[PDB]
Amino acid sequence: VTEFLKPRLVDIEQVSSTHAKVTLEPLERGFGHTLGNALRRILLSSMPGCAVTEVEIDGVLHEYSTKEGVQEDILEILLNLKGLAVRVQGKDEVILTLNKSGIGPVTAADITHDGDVEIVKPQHVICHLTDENASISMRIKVQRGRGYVPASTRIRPIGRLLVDACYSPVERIAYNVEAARVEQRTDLDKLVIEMETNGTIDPEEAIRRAATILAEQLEAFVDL
Amino acid sequence: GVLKIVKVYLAVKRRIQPGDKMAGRHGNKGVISKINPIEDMPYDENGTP
Repeated sequence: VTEFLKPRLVDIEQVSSTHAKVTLEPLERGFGHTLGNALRRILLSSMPGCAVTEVEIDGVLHEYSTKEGVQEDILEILLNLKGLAVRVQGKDEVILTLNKSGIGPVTAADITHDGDVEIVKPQHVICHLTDENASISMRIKVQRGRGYVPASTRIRPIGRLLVDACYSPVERIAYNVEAARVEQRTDLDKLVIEMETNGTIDPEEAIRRAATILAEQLEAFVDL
Repeated sequence: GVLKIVKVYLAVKRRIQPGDKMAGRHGNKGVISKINPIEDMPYDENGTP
């Protein structure tokens, strides 16, 4: 009585490439739901992600035109690009370059990747070149952000196209509380966080990030 | 009376605001009223809000 068991991370099971499960144990009664809900809100709310912001195609002036050789318009290219998954190690703002010529799909794998930038899904499609001598060269801009940022509300030449940012690795978070079996005790819980990210964020890192943000923002109540 | 006319075409992307009027197919019109962050919406036990 008047003393509480402290939680811990028991195992980070990686069920698939982008689907993960985290187990927290033990938890006193009445904390299962509290921590589950707090962590769900934090994780869905603010995780630092990376996303494409500006595109600069060679022979296009604005996104509403079309280019000869490609199948889709420029709008669909921007849309497909908006969902690109990529991680950057050190730099907070990087520039990738894509060059392609010849018939076929243009996967993300054709990006001239640098040493640090890493593409997570090298089979993601971008466009279909339908001519033996139709080429596309573009310069993608990737930034680091913390949520949603529409093109309108941010803050030069006529060659830049602006896409909307969606910096958020997590996509769906669920959780379950279930009784566990410590050496001997009743009403001792165990929390299971099921996570479905887009592949750009390591689970344990994400959960530690949520814990630290919550705690260091809760610090404003002690010694008020 | 006119010497020359110049026409310019603007393209705009009206996105969505609290105030638009979206409706179903069975005459259940309604004025959208707020844009809640995803973490506040009801979610079933599977996790899909």
